[PDB]
Amino acid sequence: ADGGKVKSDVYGRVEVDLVRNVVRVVESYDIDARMGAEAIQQLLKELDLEALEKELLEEMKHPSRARRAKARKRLEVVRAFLDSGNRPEWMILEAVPVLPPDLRPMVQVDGGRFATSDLNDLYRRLINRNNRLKKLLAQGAPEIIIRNEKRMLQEAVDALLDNGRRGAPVTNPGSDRPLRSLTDILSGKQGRFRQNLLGKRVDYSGRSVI
Amino acid sequence: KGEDVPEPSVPESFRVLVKELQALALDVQTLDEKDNPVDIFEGLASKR
Amino acid sequence: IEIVVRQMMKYVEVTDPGDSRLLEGQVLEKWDVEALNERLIAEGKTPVAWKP
Amino acid sequence: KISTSDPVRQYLHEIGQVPLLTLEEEVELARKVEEGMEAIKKLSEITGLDPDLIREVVRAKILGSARVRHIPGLKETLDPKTVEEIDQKLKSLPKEHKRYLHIAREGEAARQHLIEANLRLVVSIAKKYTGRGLSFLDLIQEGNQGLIRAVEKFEYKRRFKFSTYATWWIRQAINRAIADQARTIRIPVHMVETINKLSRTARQLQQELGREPTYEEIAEAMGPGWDAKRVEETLKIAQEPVSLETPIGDEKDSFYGDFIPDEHLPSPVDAATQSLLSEELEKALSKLSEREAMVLKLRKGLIDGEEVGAFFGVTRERIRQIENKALRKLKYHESRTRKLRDFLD
Amino acid sequence: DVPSKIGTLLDLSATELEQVLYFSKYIVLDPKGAILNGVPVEKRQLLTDEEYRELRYGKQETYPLPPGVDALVKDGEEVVKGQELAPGVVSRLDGVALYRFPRRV
Repeated sequence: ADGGKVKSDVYGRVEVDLVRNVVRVVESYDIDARMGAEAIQQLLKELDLEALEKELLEEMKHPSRARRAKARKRLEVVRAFLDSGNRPEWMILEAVPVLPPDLRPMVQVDGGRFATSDLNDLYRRLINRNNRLKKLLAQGAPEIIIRNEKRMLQEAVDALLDNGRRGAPVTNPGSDRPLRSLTDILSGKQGRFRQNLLGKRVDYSGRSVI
Repeated sequence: KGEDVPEPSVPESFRVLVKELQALALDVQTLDEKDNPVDIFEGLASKR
Repeated sequence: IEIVVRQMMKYVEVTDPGDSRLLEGQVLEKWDVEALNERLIAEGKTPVAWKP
Repeated sequence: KISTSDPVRQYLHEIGQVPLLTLEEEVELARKVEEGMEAIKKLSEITGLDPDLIREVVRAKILGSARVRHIPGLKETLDPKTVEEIDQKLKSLPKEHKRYLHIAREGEAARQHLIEANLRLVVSIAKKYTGRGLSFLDLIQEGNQGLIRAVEKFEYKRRFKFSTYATWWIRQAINRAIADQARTIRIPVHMVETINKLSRTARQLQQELGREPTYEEIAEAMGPGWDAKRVEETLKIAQEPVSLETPIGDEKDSFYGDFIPDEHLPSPVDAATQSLLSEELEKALSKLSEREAMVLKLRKGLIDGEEVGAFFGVTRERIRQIENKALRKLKYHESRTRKLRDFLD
Repeated sequence: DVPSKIGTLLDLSATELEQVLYFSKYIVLDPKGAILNGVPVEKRQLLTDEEYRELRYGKQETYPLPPGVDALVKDGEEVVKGQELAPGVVSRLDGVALYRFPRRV
């Protein structure tokens, strides 16, 4: 192969110099080095619970309390998976669903004033990024930019599922208020849940002095 | 018209929950007698 | 105060397994279930030893 | 741990490791970037494989294996057979021809370093287009989107240094990135500018009078086709959308949302109306002679509400004919049994 | 989540490995990696940016370019093209360039 990725014998990097026949051979190899959800996703794919389960069965009951104690909290989860559950490769994301539209409105307020939920922006956030990631991966890019964007891509993906977990993003200045993340809407984290059991409104109700 | 009231459909809070939950990786399905699906959002979630 | 109370006890720890490993903490009767079907019907008793 | 300190540290290091000579090495990699295109355009003049192919298989040979062509983009190209067979054709090229590939490779290679180097230049500019609506890392990011964009356009033969050439592009990038991703609602660049001036004049207006200008004063100041109607119209769009969720009244649990009613839905006294309307209209719809009734039941009623293109094949005269007589004969038997009188709608 | 379910199933630093590999490039040696850092391939153990660089591009990449004009320029050419420059070669001009790394120039 020409100046570049050229896996030779135990040494695998070849630089060319057509001046004098000098087939440069720098010495690295097929050292699969990955970072980000990738390596994780991979490491999970290549798992066969049945093996790790039995391995800990031994790891557990025999070694000293020390390395056997952890081995148990470790087998507990593995088992749940391995049970009637859903095979554990899906804890990773490669496709984020998208809450409906009318469930995060783009309303008319006071004339020019528009009304929009705090999640549509935590999405545009992603969308733009995810794309940007793609354009630059096409555009052909130096390394320190792919990861850096990949990084930022991570953030946003959490930021939409659940904010503040690592950091608290904010609509551009005016509101230092956090953007309403998903489970937030679930837990009623901002005094929402309570209200949910604080009541709902009956259809044919009344009140008045006794 | 003078007839008993139709038994309750699904609670918007629920539904809003299920979708507000799928919003996150997770997946909340509803099952019958046998661990097989039951369609709360009737029809709508079928694609196209 | 006897009702609510038993709901503070309706939990038992595990030590001598069979199905799933030891220290699990599970409902008192759910264990009256497995234990009951292991020494009564599906023989070869696996006396789940639990702690209140 | 807290981002940017890393993403800046990430290239301060590499850059800090290879700051390409202001002229020399920028020229080096520069030269070794044009002979890339030259080469490839010529390879294509021999392989028949589109410039895209030659340009795509040389990158996958240097930067990333099959893995890179599989995830970032699906499988249009076979991880094995496709690429390998394409490069297989580059080795079959004679000495004279295999010559350019060896160039094409080192070149793209040259495109790598050059870009990685000037990554400090990006953040420098980026350090100013900060407050708009784009994250700082984001800013940097679309900032690189102009730098690597420079790499294609530069002309080392024209002696002007590189750093300064990237400047323009880069700033161009960040700017489009500001007009695009900064808001929730998209407005054109034309209106974008039309908004700055309209906000820039308000400035000199705050300067004197004391009265935050009426849409008359601001309109004059601006210029030509600017009518008081426009400014009141142009500013409503200026203001940024308001949170559907916001502490309402005595800020407590009460969320701003419950305050906005609904409409698409027929509030019971509307559904109840359909059942009477629909059942009654259809009823009178059965004591009519099929024809016109149907073509007008299906015309206004079915597809979309042209007396001419109305009835099947009979002319307009028999259309109106039975029309105004049937319709009206319809109206006077209903008026009797007062079913539809009370305007349900 | 306190109980790192991807840190438990994967005996990776329950909360520190992932934490250091997820949000950046503190690479984990997924499949093989034949070569050594003195020791064989760390099947499931991570390495530094600086060390990964020492793998890919081999050990060294230094660019000690000379000062003045007719100085070190004569110690270079004469002792650069082909000469298997051992570790610690002593270029002799401005200060003392130090070619402390192996095989070829």
